[PDB]
Amino acid sequence: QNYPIVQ
Amino acid sequence: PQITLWQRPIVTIKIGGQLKEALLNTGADDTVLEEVNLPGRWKPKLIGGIGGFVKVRQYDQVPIEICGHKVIGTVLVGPTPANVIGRNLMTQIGCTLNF
Amino acid sequence: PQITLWQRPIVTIKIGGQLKEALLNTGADDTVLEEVNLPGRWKPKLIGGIGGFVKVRQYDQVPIEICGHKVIGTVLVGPTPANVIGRNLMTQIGCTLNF
Repeated sequence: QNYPIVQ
Repeated sequence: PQITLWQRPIVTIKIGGQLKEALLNTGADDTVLEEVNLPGRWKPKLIGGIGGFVKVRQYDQVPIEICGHKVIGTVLVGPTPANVIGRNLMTQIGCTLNF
Repeated sequence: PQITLWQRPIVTIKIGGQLKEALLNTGADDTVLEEVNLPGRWKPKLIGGIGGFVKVRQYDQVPIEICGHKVIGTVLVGPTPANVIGRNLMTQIGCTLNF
């Protein structure tokens, strides 16, 4: 899997 | 510790009286964990944003132990495909990227 | 360098004769970059898996420079919300998590 993240 | 990245950087954490595992994720701004029951106040927060938003419960100033390091930070609680330690808590434990 | 995590760990990269920026992302297995035109062979690859899959072009053994370190690794090319350097290339540059 591949996992950047911003709300 | 010094953690190489040949495998996923999964570590043990202690949160809300439970032992869990979570991924040290430098691509994530925030920490998101599922099936933890935290005491004390929370507010809803919308996260993600692709395909819609996901609503989680935001708990501030949560004591958490991450790979032996007892720190405090915001923890978002809700459904997540993988438990994630985000930058917000990696800063607390003094975690850096080094090369 | 030693990179603290108070901000997003965005670094300069050189790929396909272009200068770009990408996020050092320990939560990502693979490296995904948008708007690069790589020479040589590729095959389609399905990635993600939430809401459906996204199809990208997989190029193997691509020379890439990441924050001054000239390495080789697989680069997936396709639209991505942010350019991402995954573990596959962080291992190549000798990048570790340290605390």
